[PDB]
Amino acid sequence: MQIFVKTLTGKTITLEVEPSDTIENVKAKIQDKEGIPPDQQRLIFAGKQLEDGRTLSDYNIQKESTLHLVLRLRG
Amino acid sequence: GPDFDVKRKYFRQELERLDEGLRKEDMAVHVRRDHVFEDSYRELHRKSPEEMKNRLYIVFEGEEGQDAGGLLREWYMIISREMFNPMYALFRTSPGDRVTYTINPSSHCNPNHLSYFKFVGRIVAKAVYDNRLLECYFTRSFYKHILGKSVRYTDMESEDYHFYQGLVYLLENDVSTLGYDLTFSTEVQEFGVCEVRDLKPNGANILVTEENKKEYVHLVCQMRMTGAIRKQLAAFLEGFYEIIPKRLISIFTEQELELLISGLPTIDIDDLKSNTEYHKYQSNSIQIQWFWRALRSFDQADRAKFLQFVTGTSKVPLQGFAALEGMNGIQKFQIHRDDRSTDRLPSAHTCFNQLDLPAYESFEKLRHMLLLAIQECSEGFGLA
Repeated sequence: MQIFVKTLTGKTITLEVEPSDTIENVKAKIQDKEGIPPDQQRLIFAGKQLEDGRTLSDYNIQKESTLHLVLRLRG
Repeated sequence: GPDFDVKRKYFRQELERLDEGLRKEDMAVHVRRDHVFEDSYRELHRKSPEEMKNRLYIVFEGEEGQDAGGLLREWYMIISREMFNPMYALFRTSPGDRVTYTINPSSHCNPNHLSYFKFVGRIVAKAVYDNRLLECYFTRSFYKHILGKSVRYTDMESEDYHFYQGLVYLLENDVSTLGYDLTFSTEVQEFGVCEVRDLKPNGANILVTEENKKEYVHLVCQMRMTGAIRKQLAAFLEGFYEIIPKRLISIFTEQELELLISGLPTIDIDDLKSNTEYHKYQSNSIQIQWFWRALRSFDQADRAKFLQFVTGTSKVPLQGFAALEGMNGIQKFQIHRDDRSTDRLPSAHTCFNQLDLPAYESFEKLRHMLLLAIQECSEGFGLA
């Protein structure tokens, strides 16, 4: 299954994941494709922040879904 | 330069004379980032002028950021960019080299536009009252209206350079040589077929000739620049003057008023470098040498994103980087070494103008990590 992670500038990152994958797993697959440590990543879907313990199916993230990546860098 | 400082010294002093006897309080502004203009309008457009002079602090919904100054600077920046979003039909872009904005004559598209124009004028005046900076750029016509100066037809060169240079040709040449016709009316592009507004009593039935072309040039510019937006200007200036009195703001020139609202027109890395502080690193540490090399390798658009990253706004204060403001007083740009890990992206605390920079192992990695952070996190507060 392919999902899309959209960055602030609009760049798209295509991932190969399964509905049983955890949000922590998806953040790790982004680290290998963009070099960003997971503890600096925050994923948004349908206006809700995704907790690391939940799976994709727990958020009803089906095929070709688009997630939003925001970075936790500024205070 | 120095003459500008003399005006601002008098300007700020008289502003502080007028709020003697005001028990100022901290006033919260709860907004969503994707609705920052609508939310701030709901939260502030019914505040009294005395209430508007309170110290605002911003709470972005769903964001860990705590406003000690850095969130307010970003709020001013992103709200000033959303006021000119054409989706609100409040403003339009003036055609030219540098992009400036004009009041949209079709603003009754939005039924409550006069309410929003007064709010936009309030925000601009509030930004000047707070000594904060906006990403606003107006035409010479608009600045003259704020300064109470009379608008001349020569000011059309800044509003519309090519339309103005069509008027010089009409004045310079004969109407028999144009190849088209002109009447004493101007077009109403409100999605109607040949709906026009008269520049004169029964002006649509009067042809422009050599006997009256000078009167036409004068009448069309007063319309394009004040008549067509008369009600929207009055609403804007009403909200603006409620906070900054007209007698005080009018001491400035159009160029000075633009600098007062937008700050310095460029980002000088050399000026930033001579006003930088370091904690755990030294001015000659290798990552600091790589940092300045990377910052200098950025174009004007990317160094703006960097300024937003560490301070909250893309704008430079008028006194330069030696006057960068923090929480209590002046806090220069500072770089702290991040010892946690070298695989982390750089982080920033916009309230202290502080950049947490990991001890990267190569110039290529530092430049890549820095550009990724400032481009993919130019806005948004994920940390406290």
